[PDB]
Amino acid sequence: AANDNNVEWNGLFHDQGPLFDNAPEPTSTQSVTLKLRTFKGDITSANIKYWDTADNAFHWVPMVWDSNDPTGTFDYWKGTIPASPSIKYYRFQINDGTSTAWYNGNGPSSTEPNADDFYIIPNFKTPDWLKNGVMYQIFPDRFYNGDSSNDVQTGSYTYNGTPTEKKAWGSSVYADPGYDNSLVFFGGDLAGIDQKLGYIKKTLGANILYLNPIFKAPTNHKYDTQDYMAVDPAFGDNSTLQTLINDIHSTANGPKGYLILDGVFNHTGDSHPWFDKYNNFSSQGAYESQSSPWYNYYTFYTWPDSYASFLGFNSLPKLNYGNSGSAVRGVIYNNSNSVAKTYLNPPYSVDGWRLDVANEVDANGNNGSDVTNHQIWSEFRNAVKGVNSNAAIIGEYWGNANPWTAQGNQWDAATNFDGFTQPVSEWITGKDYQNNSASISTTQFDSWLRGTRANYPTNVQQSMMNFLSNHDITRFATRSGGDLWKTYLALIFQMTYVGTPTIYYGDEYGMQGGADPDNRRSFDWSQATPSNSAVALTQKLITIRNQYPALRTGSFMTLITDDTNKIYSYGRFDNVNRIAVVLNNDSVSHTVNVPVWQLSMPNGSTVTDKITGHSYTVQNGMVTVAVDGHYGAVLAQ
Ligand SMILES: [Ca+2]
Ligand SMILES: [Ca+2]
Ligand SMILES: [Ca+2]
Repeated sequence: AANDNNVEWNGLFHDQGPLFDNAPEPTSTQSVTLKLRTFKGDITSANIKYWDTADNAFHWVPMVWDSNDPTGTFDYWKGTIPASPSIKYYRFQINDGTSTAWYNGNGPSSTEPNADDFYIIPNFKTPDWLKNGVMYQIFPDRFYNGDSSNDVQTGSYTYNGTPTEKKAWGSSVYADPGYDNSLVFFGGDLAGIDQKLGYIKKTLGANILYLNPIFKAPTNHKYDTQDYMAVDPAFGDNSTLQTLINDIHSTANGPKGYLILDGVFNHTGDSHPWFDKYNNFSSQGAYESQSSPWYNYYTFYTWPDSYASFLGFNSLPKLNYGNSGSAVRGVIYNNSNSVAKTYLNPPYSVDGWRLDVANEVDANGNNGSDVTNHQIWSEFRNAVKGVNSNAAIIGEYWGNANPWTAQGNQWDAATNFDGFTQPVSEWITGKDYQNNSASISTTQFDSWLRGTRANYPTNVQQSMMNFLSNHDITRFATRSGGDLWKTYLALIFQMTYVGTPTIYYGDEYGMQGGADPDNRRSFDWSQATPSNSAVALTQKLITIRNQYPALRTGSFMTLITDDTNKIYSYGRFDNVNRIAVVLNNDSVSHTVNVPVWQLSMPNGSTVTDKITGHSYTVQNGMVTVAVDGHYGAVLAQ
């Protein structure tokens, strides 16, 4: 490069990883020093342009040359945004004589962008264990039956007229005639999770457990809460939960573990005593009496039979959050004995909440995504973080969750349907996550990923819950048509991408399943061994991620987007390590010249492919690696 009236886009880089930003989670008193990479000698001037929410105006910080990289290929220019409490957004203007380029969260642009600026959110922290962890999601009825004495039997009880049905382990999940899919039980429980912690924490190596709902409720899914303050008897009692938590937290059985519970706060079940539609309690619920102590916890259009409910399901009456200081806000999060605080305080001390349909939570029967919804989650954050600043808050939302994350006042992160599950599904399987036809190329995949990362502050990106499948979509292995190699590829991407890798129980061995309820099959402990190739790969990949901070909190740089050969390569890198991931999404093998010079891997240095164990030497800026179809290499130094 030279001063030639031309900014060379391929040399440009910035993100908020360690090489480029000295304070990615600054306080009010920490200034933010930013570095912008260019090719050596490429430019004449560069400027940081930042919007300051303190004065609703743009501010200009000229950059200065700072240094070269060790290979002598690049310059770094630097400038500092001053310390203050205010949220700020920034982009770069980059000039080489008569050539100008702009650069922000969406990368380079010839014209000045008006969206996707980088974020500075003073005093906003997401928990570092969440950024650095690997999560395992368990739907508790279907994982392991550690105690047969608590099992729901066929006809143990009835709910809204229908008796319960028990199934043998391994059998089909669908309800036989006279029964209901929501009242089918296999007997999985908290004792079972506890007894299989070795598998989770050592055989795989995941350090975060996320459970679907575990509180008293009549269904197998337990989103229709009857008692938030009791573990459902089928799963155990509150002492069983305490034991499970102690064993998760223990460092004597593997790494220190964390537990995230499913917080179902938009609605209760119709059998909750506050509502009590079937008269299961001597108290008078809102359905039973307009003088009920809890009458104003719900919203009636025509009392008693027409009320606000989740997706119009009469079994899920919607909670009325009212105004600040309301009794409902009290019982859910403000009170010390609230649902949220009870489990965060001793003697439970759980590590976070996954917020079910969190966008819907509101007052007056409204459907959220509004001022009141956001106010509620701001209060919720204060409540949660006041008890435990390292308790995680992850909201369920299927789109761009910017409105609940990018002011640093609400969630730490969200369920990454839009930025992970969907684009991974369409790239690898040619299906959307509901198993309908929707395919994207590699260039499209890369673009989709970048634009969705740019929706979020960096700490939030790093804390996103990144799952291949979950309890509300079709299984990845069904979308893949049973091709185990498509799972291998998906796992390698998952374990080296930005955000918390989250394994939906059984995805690590290739479990199949269509729509709900078929995405909740029981777990096979024989198929759950290193003899299954996907399980062995998962263990290896978790070990790799845990070895390299660059994979969890490093920069992300696209290296190759090859639509001909279906090769995607990207780098993860920080001050210590440089890692080039090379993915082959074709059905045939390809030999790839990986441009590791882009990560400043020096000529003559070596990398190891952590997938196979083979070593390679860097020559003329390149590493040449052969990659099987639907597979990948993780070239680390
Ligand atoms: Ca130039
Ligand atoms: Ca059981
Ligand atoms: Ca009653």
